[PDB]
Amino acid sequence: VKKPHRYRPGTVALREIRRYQKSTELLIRKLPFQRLVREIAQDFKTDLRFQSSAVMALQEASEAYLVGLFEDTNLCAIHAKRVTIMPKDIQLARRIRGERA
Amino acid sequence: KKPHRYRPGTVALREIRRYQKSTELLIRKLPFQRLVREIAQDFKTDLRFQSSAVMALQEASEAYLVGLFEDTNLCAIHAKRVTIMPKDIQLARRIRGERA
Amino acid sequence: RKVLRDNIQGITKPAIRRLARRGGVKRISGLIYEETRGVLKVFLENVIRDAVTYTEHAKRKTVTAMDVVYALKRQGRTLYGFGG
Amino acid sequence: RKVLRDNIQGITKPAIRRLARRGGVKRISGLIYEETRGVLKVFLENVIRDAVTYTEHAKRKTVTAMDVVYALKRQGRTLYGFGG
Amino acid sequence: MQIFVKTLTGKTITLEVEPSDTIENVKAKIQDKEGIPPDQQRLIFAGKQLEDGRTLSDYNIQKESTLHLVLRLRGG
Amino acid sequence: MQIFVKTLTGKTITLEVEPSDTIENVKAKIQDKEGIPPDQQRLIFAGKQLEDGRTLSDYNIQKESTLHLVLRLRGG
Amino acid sequence: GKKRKRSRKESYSVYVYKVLKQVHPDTGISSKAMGIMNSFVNDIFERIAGEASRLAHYNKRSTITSREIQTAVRLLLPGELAKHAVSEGTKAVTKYTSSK
Amino acid sequence: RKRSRKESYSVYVYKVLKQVHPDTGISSKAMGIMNSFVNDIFERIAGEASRLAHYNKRSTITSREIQTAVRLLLPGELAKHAVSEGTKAVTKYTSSK
Amino acid sequence: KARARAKSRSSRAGLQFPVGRVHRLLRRGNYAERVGAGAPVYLAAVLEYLTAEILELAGNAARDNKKTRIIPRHLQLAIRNDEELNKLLGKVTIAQGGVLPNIQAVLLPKKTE
Amino acid sequence: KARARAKSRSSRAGLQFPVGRVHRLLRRGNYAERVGAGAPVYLAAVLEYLTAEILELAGNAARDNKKTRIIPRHLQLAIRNDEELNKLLGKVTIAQGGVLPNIQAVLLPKKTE
Amino acid sequence: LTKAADISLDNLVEGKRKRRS
Amino acid sequence: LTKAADISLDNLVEGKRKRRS
DNA sequence: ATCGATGTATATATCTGACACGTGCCTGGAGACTAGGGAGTAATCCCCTTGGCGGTTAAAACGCGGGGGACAGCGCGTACGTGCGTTTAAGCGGTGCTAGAGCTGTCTACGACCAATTGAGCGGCCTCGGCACCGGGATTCTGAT
DNA sequence: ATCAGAATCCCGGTGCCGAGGCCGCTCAATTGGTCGTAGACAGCTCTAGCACCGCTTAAACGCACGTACGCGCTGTCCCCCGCGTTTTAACCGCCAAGGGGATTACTCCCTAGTCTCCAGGCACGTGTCAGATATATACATCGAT
Repeated sequence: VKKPHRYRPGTVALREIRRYQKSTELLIRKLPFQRLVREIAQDFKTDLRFQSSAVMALQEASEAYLVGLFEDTNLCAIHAKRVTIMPKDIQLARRIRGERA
Repeated sequence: KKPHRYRPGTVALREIRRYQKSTELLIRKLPFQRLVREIAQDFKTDLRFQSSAVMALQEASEAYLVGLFEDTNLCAIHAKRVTIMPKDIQLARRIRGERA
Repeated sequence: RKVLRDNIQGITKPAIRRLARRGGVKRISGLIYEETRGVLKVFLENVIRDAVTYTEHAKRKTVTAMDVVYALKRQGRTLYGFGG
Repeated sequence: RKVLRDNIQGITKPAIRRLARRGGVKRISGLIYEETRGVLKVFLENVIRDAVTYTEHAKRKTVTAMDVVYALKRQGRTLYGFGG
Repeated sequence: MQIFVKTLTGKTITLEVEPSDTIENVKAKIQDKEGIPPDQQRLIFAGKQLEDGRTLSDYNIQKESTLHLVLRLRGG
Repeated sequence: MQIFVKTLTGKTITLEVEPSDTIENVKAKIQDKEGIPPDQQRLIFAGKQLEDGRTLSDYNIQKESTLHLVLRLRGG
Repeated sequence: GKKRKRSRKESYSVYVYKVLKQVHPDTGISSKAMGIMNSFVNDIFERIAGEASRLAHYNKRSTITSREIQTAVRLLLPGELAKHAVSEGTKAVTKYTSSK
Repeated sequence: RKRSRKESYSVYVYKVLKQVHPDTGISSKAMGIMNSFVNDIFERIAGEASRLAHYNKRSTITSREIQTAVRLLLPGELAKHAVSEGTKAVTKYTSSK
Repeated sequence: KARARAKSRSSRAGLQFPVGRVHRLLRRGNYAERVGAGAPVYLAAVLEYLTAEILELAGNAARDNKKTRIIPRHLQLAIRNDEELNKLLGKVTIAQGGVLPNIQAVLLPKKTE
Repeated sequence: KARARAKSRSSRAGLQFPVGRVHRLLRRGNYAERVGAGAPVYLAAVLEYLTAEILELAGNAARDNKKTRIIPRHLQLAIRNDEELNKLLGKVTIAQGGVLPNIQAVLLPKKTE
Repeated sequence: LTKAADISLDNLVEGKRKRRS
Repeated sequence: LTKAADISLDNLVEGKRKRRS
């Protein structure tokens, strides 16, 4: 094969982080995100209707929400000096913000 | 030798039981007042207080810092370090967003 | 052809990664993808309820943008640009 | 006497410890006492301003309890029992 | 024909009735068995107010259709 | 006696005046040096409105007491 | 006699106190404890109104009726507690509805 | 059937734009931001002005009210300029016809 | 003339809160152009439901410390126990409150000692 | 008899916002029994101050990416830079916003001999 | 199935709500 | 020294506010 | 150290539809007037706040000594980043269908508003008991052995 | 565990001050009543939401490989906790004085309400240029040799 050039591990992300912070577009692929709602929608009431605009709002907020989640979350494992996140961090971070308790 | 010394940390765990058990205010009253009047002075000179009203701060203030420590407590715990460190506050506050 | 296949699994292991990039996360553990989808729904849950709740209070069968808005505000998440 | 002095140092190394106990903190680092007093004031700072601000808006020379109250509420800290 | 009524206590009262039976008749029967005079009584069907002259089939009230009991308090 | 006036631009205008000098006189002098007619002018002293017939010592306006300049716009 | 008289400072205390005997015929309450409740009402109370308010605009209604409040209730209260609150209020309305 | 004019601040927004930036344009979405953006601040203000009334038992919101609320609601130095512009405005409107 | 008895809307709901007084509040509350006649009633009871719902918790908790007179601590100790109510008041703090006794496990004593 | 002309309170303040329209809003805003005549003026300008204060930041930032037409990202990128404004809007999120490019140091790459 | 302020006032289970603690 | 809505409208320093970034 | 390929950066030309403009039509603000009650101001009151003083008494302070926790170094084990080939379904724009929102039009019920009568609710009052205080004896651990 | 040995808890006695209760006045609520309008409700049209399909392909999935990070271990050094004694000022109780906030009666400025009058502001239409999209090319740097 004569030696593929492989970017050192982690180098990809640091380009993506530059990239995905550089532009504005929505990371969740749209249509499935919609379907996710209609389910959850159904439980509170059957047979409900959406301005396709209105769905976009969630998407805008939802991504945005999780974004802000990661930052403190990022800080967490960093505060543990572990360059990788761990699920407890979310559980930690949310517990901190107080959405849980 | 002879003198019975509670193993380190044992005192606190009694205090934590104790100071969570009762309701009274941990900050000494009067100095806490003086602290205000200074800060008060800067925004306006010659101001007046219902001694009740001061108590409110004290109630809130202690309460505030109390809630601060819990997450703060969790922080160093999340670092598995049974002792707090100042960065934790700086961490925790920046988490709550009072800073940024 | 039936009903109810997957949904929430429709947020893909690569997709969330993209966010994490915008989140400034260098390396990601595997189990993250689980709990992530847990929180996401939980968030969307209470959010949707209210906009729904407004909506029925409007006696209108359709969720609008304004609905989602007023959901976030009494939530504390208040947003712009789809309102009005 | 001269002019007003230490003040903020008047929150004592043992005193804060008591809180930390109620905070459920087993062992405490030394530098905590510094940053602690930093935050405390910073908190009290914006808090007092508003009650003061109300107070002058009342054209009254005295801070009341109700003043501190309305400070906390538009702050988000809302409290009970000293409010009338 | 058997129907029920649900109360503030959630009490479920057994009722042997007929679709042509008047609210006048019904409350009286509740006055009859439960001793509570209609003066302080009203029964509900789907939130609507019941007049005596109306019968059950007037509201399309079917067998085992359960109703919402009310104590209307005049005085106090 | 020298006083000043501060503007929307914060311009500080040098003024050689006398405590018995009328607002009539003053604005005219500003009309005189700055060419801006009083029609669009008023000057402020401690938020109070200045009438021509009033003089400086009428308000206890002292030397180097600086004032708030106004362009009163009629039209537009 | 009666100088300069303190204008009656209204509370829910009595109202609170009545309720107490219905749930707990025995127990008493300290003014401070009472002071909690009296404040406690308004906070919930204002939270409610403001939301009822917001409904008006968003429907461009000029008037807050019952239907409003309930809608806000389901918003403001969490979980099952709402439904009972919904229930009691509803059960109340009907019982007041037939009144007079 | 069809009209009733849906009022915005857009034109008002758009005027301001040319004064600060004669060149630049704006997308409706971007515009849509501003129009909403106003009310949010705007309602925040009123409600606080409101609260003042009770706490002074005034029945009326005048200027003095709003300013007080301004210093509350806005952070830091930005307030003072806001205070300034509003003040500078009031005076300029005060002498008006 | 001769209004001839009296009755209170509160009694008319058989409820303890002053429907009348509340109904006054909204009128001046700047909460809407008009006030629905029905609303305050419905609005009233809700509180009259909550006020009990909380106190009941306190009283039971008040009996726990075996003091016949409710104190603030109880209310605090009461509120934080209900898993629902805590989320109602979480942003709110209580005078004389204190917090629930709580300890993190890893901080507990032993090591078996 | 002669209006003869016309004048707008906005012009009377020489300010771009519709004093009249705003002044209408408060009247129905359920914000008070009455509306002070002076207030809306003062209230108006404040916004007319802010609206500039923000846009100015955007425009400069808009020129930075060298696109003559303001976009949302700029506004977002604008707002988070001002250390004051961020605390105004911190609770608020923006459509098409994104966030500032930011990286934690310890996560930075290393040769760093 | 939420409604218009119906007569559905369905359950006196609140004791189970109180049981939640 | 805050006031009643005075004429103290003191400073056109906002550029320094804009400098803060 | 020099060498190559990868991704990003940038340059071009290119095609498209959104902003920004001009025109004309209408609704919300301006203008002018009245009548009424809010608030401002001034005149009296007394309550609450500050202040200053001195006695015991706990709390703050300070130091001492050594234990265990922080932190740094290292090494093992493995999970997560990267890349590629395989696989799946998002996004596109294009067509068709009617549900439901939004705009409309009439009638009237329900709320505000005014006045006159009535007790619910508040402050002021005193006595009384739930509970803060404690000195002694009951238990439930902590550390030493 | 097994020991004494603290420190904490639970208990019976005492004691005092705020609960919780009643006294009686008053002002907020209730009653009876008129007037008009907000909004209910039935009619009608016209947007955009849902549905459904297939050509295209960018994204997602799944697996292979190894690298560099999570974490577990150790090992040292010192920063806190415990505890005894030495030093300050918190606290309580007591009286003293006047500031300011609370309440009251009065007049007048200011704002709601109302009407008639018209351009500011809106939708609507339209034409072009800022910016997005596609494609070639130069610049930077990472990692392989």
